[PDB]
Amino acid sequence: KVFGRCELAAAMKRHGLDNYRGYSLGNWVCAAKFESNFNTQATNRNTDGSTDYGILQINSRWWCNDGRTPGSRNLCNIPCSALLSSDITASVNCAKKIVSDGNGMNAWVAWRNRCKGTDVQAWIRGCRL
Ligand SMILES: [Cl-]
Ligand SMILES: [Cl-]
Ligand SMILES: [Cl-]
Ligand code: NA
Repeated sequence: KVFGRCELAAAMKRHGLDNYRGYSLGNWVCAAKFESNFNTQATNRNTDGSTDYGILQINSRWWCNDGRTPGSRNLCNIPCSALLSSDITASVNCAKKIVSDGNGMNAWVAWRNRCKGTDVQAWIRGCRL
């Protein structure tokens, strides 16, 4: 599923990401835009053989099991395929664990390089929330 901007904002808000660990909703929408272009089915292979999955591009090296990343962990205790569902519950719940692990949203390279320090509120502007 390819989400609309305000559509995703609403879903993220309902699932409790607004101001989660101090990150306003605009940050999460901005991250999703540049990580996946709002596409739940997005995948990208990394150099070390790991793969990033879903609307927030969560990495199989640490966070989920795809059965082809030897020596990796599964800290969200889920199959990576679950991160590709039209239902973003699994991605959000796993994202909550990631952002809590000490490094905040710097875990998402696209957020650091394209969202951090910008007017992120613009990403939920006009949305009925
Ligand atoms: Cl915001
Ligand atoms: Cl594996
Ligand atoms: Cl933080
Ligand atoms: Na893994």
